[PDB]
Amino acid sequence: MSHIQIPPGLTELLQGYTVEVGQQPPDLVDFAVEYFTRLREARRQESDTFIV
Amino acid sequence: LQKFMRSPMQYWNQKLPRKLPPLKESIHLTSLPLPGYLEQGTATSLIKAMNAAGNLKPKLPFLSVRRSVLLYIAFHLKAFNPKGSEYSRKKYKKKLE
Amino acid sequence: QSVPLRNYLMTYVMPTLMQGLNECCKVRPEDPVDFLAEYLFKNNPEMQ
Amino acid sequence: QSVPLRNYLMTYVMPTLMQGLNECCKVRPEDPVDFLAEYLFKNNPEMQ
Amino acid sequence: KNIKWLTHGEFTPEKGRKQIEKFVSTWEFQNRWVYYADFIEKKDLIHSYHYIYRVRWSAVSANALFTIKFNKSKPADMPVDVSYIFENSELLQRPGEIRFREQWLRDITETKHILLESIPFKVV
Amino acid sequence: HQSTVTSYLEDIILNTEERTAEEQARKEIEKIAEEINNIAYEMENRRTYLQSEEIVAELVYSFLIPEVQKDFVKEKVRNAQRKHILAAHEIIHSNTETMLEEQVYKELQSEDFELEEEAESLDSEVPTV
Amino acid sequence: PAQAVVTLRYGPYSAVGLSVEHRTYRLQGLQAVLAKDGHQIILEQIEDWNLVELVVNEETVFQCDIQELEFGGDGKLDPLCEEARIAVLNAF
Amino acid sequence: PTFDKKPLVWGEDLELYSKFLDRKEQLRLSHASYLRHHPEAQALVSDFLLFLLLRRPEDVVTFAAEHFRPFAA
Repeated sequence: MSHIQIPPGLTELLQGYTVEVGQQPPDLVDFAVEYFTRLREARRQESDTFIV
Repeated sequence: LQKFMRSPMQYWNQKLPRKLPPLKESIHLTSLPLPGYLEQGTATSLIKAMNAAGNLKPKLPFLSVRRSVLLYIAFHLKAFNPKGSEYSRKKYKKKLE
Repeated sequence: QSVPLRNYLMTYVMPTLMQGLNECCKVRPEDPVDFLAEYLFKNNPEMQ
Repeated sequence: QSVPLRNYLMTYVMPTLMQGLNECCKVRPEDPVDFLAEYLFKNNPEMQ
Repeated sequence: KNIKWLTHGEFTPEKGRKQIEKFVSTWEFQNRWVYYADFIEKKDLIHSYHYIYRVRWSAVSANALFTIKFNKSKPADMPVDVSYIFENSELLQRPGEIRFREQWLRDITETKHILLESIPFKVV
Repeated sequence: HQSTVTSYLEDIILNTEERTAEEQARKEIEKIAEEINNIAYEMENRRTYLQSEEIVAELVYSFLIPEVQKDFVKEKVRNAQRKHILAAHEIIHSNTETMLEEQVYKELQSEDFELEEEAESLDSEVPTV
Repeated sequence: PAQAVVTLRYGPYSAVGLSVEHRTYRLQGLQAVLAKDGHQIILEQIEDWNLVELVVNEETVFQCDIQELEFGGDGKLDPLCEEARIAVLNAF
Repeated sequence: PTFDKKPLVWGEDLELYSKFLDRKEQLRLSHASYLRHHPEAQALVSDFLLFLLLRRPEDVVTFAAEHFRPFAA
């Protein structure tokens, strides 16, 4: 078996997704793609700062 | 019965509706479930607490506020108890005075 | 005197009152009022 | 009511916990990470 | 693009195969990778059936799964309910959606190669 | 891989949505409380005895029933906690060997909860430690 | 059909003043309605609160919050129970 | 004599803090059930995360955005 390890970063992306999921969006498939587009600027930068 | 014997024609023929049959069962705190006996006891309890605290805004010397108010309220509850032994109620009333 | 009545009652009385009420309910006494009053007389000498 | 949940605890512990405890007693390492890696290495063969 | 679907009784399993194959034929852009389809069991359900086909590609291989529902308790004229899955994906795609990416086929086969490189040789 | 990812992702979702709901609630309640405090201060000027009597009668009456229900709920929550506490006690017997015990206790705290949840949880220990 | 085999799913709810729990009483009315119409119904405790769902063929179409229903009795006067009866008939 | 309108944190009022906790659990389970109706929301993320960890690119954001934008209408 080839095992795995947990880096950070992914967790913050999932956190953002859950928070916008906290809006409870409709339109899910495109709403999520749009959410990643919103990440592309705003949430990526924020995450990069947030880690500390 | 005397009135009936005197003038039975007034009454003897009847067709009551079905409504209001209910025979009493006297319900008891022990027999009640938790919210019911809670409700019954608390209604009086809270009425007394409400008057006692709101009117007095109590404090007694040296005590904490909490101590003063709680103790006073507990006495007030005893003093007004619908079924507290009444000479003892008046004893507490005197202490409260 | 600073504290409006709702808050004054809530903070000072209610937690202790709630707890004692809970224990009186666990008693299911013939009289809640007598039990609770005595319970408070016993507790509060220690309980603030 | 603790007795049913005690029995449940036991019913898990027998197939599950006792193996982990037995391995933990085997390893007795001076380094905790040694026990992390040992635990994983034993666990996977058992879960398989 | 997509094809359009029969009704519960107008459907037959062979018609289902042909319809699914034609749907995959409406896939186009990387369709130098050519498809062929495989037949898969009927699942029997209290007032319903499912019936199943696999699809496979050759040009490592790509593969797809299609699902069809049949209404024991509602008319034969009920339009068939169809959904399809990629072997990697949880996504119950449905023919009326915006079409798949064939790029996912490339992605899937690449990931297969990557795991081929990964292999823990815990081999018997 | 899928099983591992599923466990990781679902857990993280639960935790984050829990935090999100917590913050939303906190904001809302904090607002409502501020309104309540304003009303209370105004009415401290305004109040008449009859009004206070009704108002607090309402408060106590409506609260106490929820207080009882909430208490009995927390009784059963505490029963669950007691399950976890006894699981810790059981491992504490094995802890008497004492050798790893100090660091082990931290993992044990999680392990009580996770074993209580399911028989497969030991996989969850591997990442959680 | 007539004498369907059915499952009912029901979500826990806070009665006024009271804990969020699975509860039956309005649902018992719905059950009585369905049985009188002829059906066999099984009950399922869904985690999602207050909610009512109706299932056949594994297919499911109902939504209600329990408190929306009439409490007890045959429910004949509750429109929603007739709407459920209609939906069941349409399921056939 | 001194005078204040003391600001209260919800933690200070057991009644308010209870209401807060109840609302919190209500929301938490609401969101859970909402995703449970829309598992596809979880499923998409899960698939992306799976292929990411298969590949283990350190720029998670690149790889995920590379999956999402092909979906983009």
